[PDB]
Amino acid sequence: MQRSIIVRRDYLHFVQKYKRYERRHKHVAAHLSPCFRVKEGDIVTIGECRPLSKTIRFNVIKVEPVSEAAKKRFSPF
Amino acid sequence: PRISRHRNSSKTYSTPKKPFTKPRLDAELKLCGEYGLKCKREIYRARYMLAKIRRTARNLLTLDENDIKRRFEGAALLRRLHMLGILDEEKDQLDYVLGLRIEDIFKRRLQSVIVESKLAKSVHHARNMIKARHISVGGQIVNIPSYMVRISNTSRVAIADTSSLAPNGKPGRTKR
Amino acid sequence: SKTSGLYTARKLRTVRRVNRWADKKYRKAHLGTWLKANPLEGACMARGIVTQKIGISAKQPNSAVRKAVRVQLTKNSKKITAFVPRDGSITYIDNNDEVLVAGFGRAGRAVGDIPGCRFKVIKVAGIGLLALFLRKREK
Amino acid sequence: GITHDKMYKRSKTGAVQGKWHKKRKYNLGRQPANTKLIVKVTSKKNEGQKISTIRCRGGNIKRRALRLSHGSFAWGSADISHKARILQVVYNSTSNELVRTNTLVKGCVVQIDSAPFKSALSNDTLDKEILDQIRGDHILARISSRPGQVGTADGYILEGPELLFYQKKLAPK
Amino acid sequence: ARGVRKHLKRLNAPKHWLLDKMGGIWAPRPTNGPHGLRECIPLILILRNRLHYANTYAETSMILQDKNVLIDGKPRTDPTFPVGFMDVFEIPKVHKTFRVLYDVKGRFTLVPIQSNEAGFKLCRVQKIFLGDKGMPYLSTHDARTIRFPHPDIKTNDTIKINLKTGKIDEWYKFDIGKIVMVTGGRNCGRIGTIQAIDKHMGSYTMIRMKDTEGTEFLTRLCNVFVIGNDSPAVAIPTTKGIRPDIIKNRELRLRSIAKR
RNA sequence: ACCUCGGGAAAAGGAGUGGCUCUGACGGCCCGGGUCAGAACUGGAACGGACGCGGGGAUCCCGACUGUUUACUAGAAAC
RNA sequence: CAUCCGGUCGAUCCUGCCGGAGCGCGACGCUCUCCCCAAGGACGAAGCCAUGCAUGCCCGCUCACCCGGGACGCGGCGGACGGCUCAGGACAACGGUUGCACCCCCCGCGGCGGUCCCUGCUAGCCGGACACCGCUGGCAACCCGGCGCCAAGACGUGCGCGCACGGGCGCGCGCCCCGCGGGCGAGCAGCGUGACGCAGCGACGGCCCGCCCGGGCUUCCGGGGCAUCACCCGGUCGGCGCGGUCGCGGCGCGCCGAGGGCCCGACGCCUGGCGGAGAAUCAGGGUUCGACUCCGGAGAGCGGGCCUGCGAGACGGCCCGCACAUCCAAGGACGGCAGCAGGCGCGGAACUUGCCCAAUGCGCGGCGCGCGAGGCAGCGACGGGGAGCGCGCGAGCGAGGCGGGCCCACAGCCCCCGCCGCGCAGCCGAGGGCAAGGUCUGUGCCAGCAGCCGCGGUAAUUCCAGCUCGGCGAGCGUCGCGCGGCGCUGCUGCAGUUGAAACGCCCGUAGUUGGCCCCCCGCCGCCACGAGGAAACGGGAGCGCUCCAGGCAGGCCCGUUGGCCC
RNA sequence: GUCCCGCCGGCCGCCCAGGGAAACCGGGAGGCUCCGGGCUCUGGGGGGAGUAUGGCCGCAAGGCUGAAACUUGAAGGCAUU
RNA sequence: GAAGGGCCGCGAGCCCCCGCGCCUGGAGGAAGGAGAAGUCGUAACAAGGUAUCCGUAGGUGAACCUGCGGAUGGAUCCUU
Repeated sequence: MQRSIIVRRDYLHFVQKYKRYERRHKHVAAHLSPCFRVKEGDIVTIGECRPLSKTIRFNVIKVEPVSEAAKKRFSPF
Repeated sequence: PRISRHRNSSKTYSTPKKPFTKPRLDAELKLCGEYGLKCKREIYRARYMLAKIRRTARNLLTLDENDIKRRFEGAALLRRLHMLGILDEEKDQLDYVLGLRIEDIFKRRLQSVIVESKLAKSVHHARNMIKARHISVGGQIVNIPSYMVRISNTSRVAIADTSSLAPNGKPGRTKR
Repeated sequence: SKTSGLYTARKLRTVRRVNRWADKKYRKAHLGTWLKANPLEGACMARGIVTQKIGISAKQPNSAVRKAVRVQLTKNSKKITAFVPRDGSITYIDNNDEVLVAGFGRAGRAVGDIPGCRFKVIKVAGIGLLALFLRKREK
Repeated sequence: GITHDKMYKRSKTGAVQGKWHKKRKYNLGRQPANTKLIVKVTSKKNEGQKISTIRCRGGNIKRRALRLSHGSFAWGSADISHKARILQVVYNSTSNELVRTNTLVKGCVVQIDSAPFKSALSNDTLDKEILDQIRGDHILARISSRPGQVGTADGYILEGPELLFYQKKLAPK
Repeated sequence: ARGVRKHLKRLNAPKHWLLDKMGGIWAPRPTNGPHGLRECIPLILILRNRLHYANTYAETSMILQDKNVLIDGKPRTDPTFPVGFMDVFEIPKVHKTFRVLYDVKGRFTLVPIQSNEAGFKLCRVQKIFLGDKGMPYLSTHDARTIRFPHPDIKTNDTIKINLKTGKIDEWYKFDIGKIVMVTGGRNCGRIGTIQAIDKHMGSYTMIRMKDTEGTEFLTRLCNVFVIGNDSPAVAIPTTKGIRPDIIKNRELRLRSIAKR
């Protein structure tokens, strides 16, 4: 997207009947500042902001780069 | 909406799992003659009360001794049972609470207490006397045979001075 | 089978949801195809005007002519054949009388020797059929 | 019945969203104000600049402008501000179709009479380019006020790289 | 929907108000004023329930219409007037005056005061804001607004209101060591000295305070109201927020019911 | 719908179209193209204003088809 | 708060369903001695409604034939709360958790208070003018015309302190960063200065300013069934520039790109879909329901559209179409019970055209008025709870009946007393499962019964009746369904050689699952303990409603209590 | 000497335990009502019916997916006589 | 400033073709389940008088028969 990223955040949802969990993923749109440059897979610290668009209510506050290929890897940090 | 709608209500009795069982029927009839019980529903209400208590103690006992919970509630359950006379006041242990039987709860029913006090000849006579408002639980007239006396109130129970005996002398049969 | 893993809850939830449908009991209770099929249409009783009367030969081995009234329910105009309980109680029923018909007792299954009949008459012309047999009320 | 709720709009996936409510007077939006200019004073003098007033939620009134004429315009690097009549609207980012009608919108580049700003030209060497515009009776200014939300059209005389950019677009016409 | 709600249902009403479930299908709807519904209690409730001076709401209105009671020294005729912490409920005709504080169980309590104590009431500044030409204003918990505060006073610093001239008297600033009384939540009704304040930048400064029982209660700055420096300052309830536990209160209940 | 998946199909069924006044697109290195969009505004409720220029659908029978045929009474299902 | 038992056979062991055994919560039948509590037109008709009724209060401003009654109007405040129902709506409502540095708000409470001019000010206090009203009228009804006098805390105007000041505008910190404050985690406020503007109150000095209470949106996590729904969307997804709004935002519009969503199930479709708090059943785990009491949502026949106000897209407001009514003198008029009673239709199913604000609240008043909110009675085996139909061998009771208290808006009921006093059982069964004749009649595979096994064709343990007996009990039986039984849905905890069931095989991505190893740190789960925010409910402390279902009580009392957990 | 003895990977027979309703498995069908290594597939009384209809695939034949209404008190396994 | 008009928004209603869900009329076909007693044979279960049965293809009043490749659940755990 144009100066925007769709941050994917992973998380676990627990079901009590079967004490096993379900890995659940959500997609959230975020504004990417030109000051930052992100490649897919990078970890971005989105910070909540004014509803900026139909789907953008979050804005990248910091980026830490990741390698080209290190596997998709479920990460719920 | 109305205030009445807010009011709570409860089924205080437990009906049997099998209602035509031979052992249960035999014991019920033996209990029915013993305590002058009107219907099996009164016996059922007794079983319910014992099951509540047995479960409450059971849960507190599964909790470790000296766990705040047994101290706050276990002491309260024992107190209540000793004060209704269902539990011997010397036992005073939560483990003993589990080993109670419905007969013992039925023993504290005023109709049984009147019979051990002898203020009436039979359990049948005790039910009729309490119905006629003759019995007093201590400064209070009691019409309900079900009344479960507290251990302290047992001494206070006496035939009320206003009644069949020691009174006007003219009610019912005497008047005509 | 029994896939078990700390993060496998979704697979188990899906299996239970899909497999639970297999029992005839879950399907008859929840698929709801039966509700549309049920002449009673999800009611304990239904009011219908007797349109026909007949004798249905009892299923062998038992042999008798069971007495029944064919009734079209007022609610859905849906045909029902209803057994008349008690002895000689079809005499109480008259054609076009109007009856309240309740389930025979097997939740939509024919009961006893009567063949393919799932309903029974409980009331005739505002008067209970048992009461008519017991002579509590008359005509 | 013009409304700004997202009940009548689709989701992120593009799924239709079922409507669970009727229109709300808290979600209503009023019709847009076309703030024309009294440009042709010859036959527009018969209508003096008119600013309407509309009651809003809360009872607070937003003055909305229908026809406007002049607003405060300021040369910031000179600190010269005067009330200037707006001669003409040129170059709007939203649409150049608006420019033809002269309807004023915040951010439209306008032309204002330099006769109020005449004293600054005599004051020595104020800037450079803006002085030439004062010498010729037309100065470019951006309307910095939202006509129809306050009913005013104040602004700033364009200067710096912004002035050059706007002039470059308007060079052929 | 539409506008405001002018009715309160009895079971919706706050638990601390201790209204009867079968007593009514409606509860007094508390009005706006110096205290909000969660942190107030209606004037009718103090007079009808605890004071029992008026048998019915109608009697409470008659008494109020005649200006029998004065809160903060002003005769108020509002049956639903909100009453909260440090409000001075003085009924002169009955000859008895008390403050409204917080009990350990969290219900509001009437604590008797001497004439000097009756004169002043404590306040907590929520924050200092600039308005009306830039003059600073301080907003107390009782919503009392004071223009031009002395510069040292900061947010969450208890101050004392004269209530006769209605001005600031003194400031006991919020700091480590100063004695405070919790106003809300699980520890509501407890007086303890401040062991530490955790900054928790971002949201919810959480403070830890400990009473003389060696038990530390952890409560955020919202419901912490300073009551004097190391000194408890204004008179405090007889329990003194010492945190009686459930087992101990069980013995106290039994002694009270021992009396017949 | 149907289909030999190529077709059916321009299916059916609609909406626009003029004049004027503009505004964007598109090359080469201030010089060329006149096509494609988007507006206003105007006209007895008008615009492919002459001219040019399929009516459409549902079936049934024969012959798959494009072809060819009794110059001069059969152009077909015939060859 | 852990259970089974009949039926496949000549017999037997299995698997397997079938049927019983328990509890609900609605109907239906039969029956009912009293007292207490208590549901009641939700159940594919959010169908239609006759009548009466549910919203007033005020006394600001009295020249209405009592008086200083306080008609009527005008003003003011409320009518947006409340009640009612569940049609709509499935990344929604809703629940917990954030945010508004993106906001709107009446009352109240506590503050604050200044308002340019030129003219035009009368400031010891200013104009006019409208009903009500008087007359003159037109109306089938609805409904209003005209004329003339007269008032406001109504209206119109304006006295006014050029640090007079509503809005909006232009400008006014940095030097890699972060370390005082008016105020923050955050450059946010405020103001200084110029240009505009001259808005509000100023005719019984309020504008403004907080806090509150409510609202609007906003973060996060949860929020149906179907794969005979696999691709879906095209303001769809972003960026920019505006408009609009209370504001933020594709919200709308231009402009520019090509996104956005999806086996971790998109999109479609269907739902006899309000959601939670909760409820039914219940060893543990679970399953099903959540119309209905509290909270939030949504709608008043259906679509829309508005006005008023601080807040309504309001329907006991308006306007329009659309069906569906009423009146009519035929021109017109006019509604809206998913408010309360009551009526019709419909369905298996559901209460009085009562009485009243006394409480409990609310609106308005300072010396109480309004309220079908609510309370009070009637109806009512939805149900829950308590006592009866004797005991004794002679004494009694209460069911009644009548007075008087007590109670009640007024009754009544309860309860207390005197005086009389008259106890009164059903409904399903007896071959089993399943407790209770292998009785005595009729009848003859008929008539019937029987959930299931079966029974009846002359010696019916089974039908139809007397007879006894048994269960349960003022209740009992039947039907539909939920749950339990059913380890027959299985996470605990099923089965797949042959009972039903290992893909014919190999590769294979998503998915799921991964040996051993570093102690001592950072994130993730993870466990413990907090905090924060609703009670009711469910537990659970205490309290003898005479017991009990109950309720928060009570008694010279922890500041009597009403703890605490969830 | 293609001897003896192992080891590893197979292909087998017989079985002690154990298991199962048994027939029988026993290199598992054991280590499992004292039930949990991981992962996929399928089953949930007998018919109706692998039918109807919808999808896809095939030149067809057909394959793959796949019901319901309704009916019924049995169907089945393994052993004994 | 009243009606009235123009123009756009917001937007009922109405018609018009078009999809969708659902309900059902129907000559004629064509299944299935029961009626009870029919009719024609006798395919299978005993090597059921041609061992059955699986796929697939052809035939046939009807069960069924036949080709080809399987299986044993067979009537064979048994032969340089």
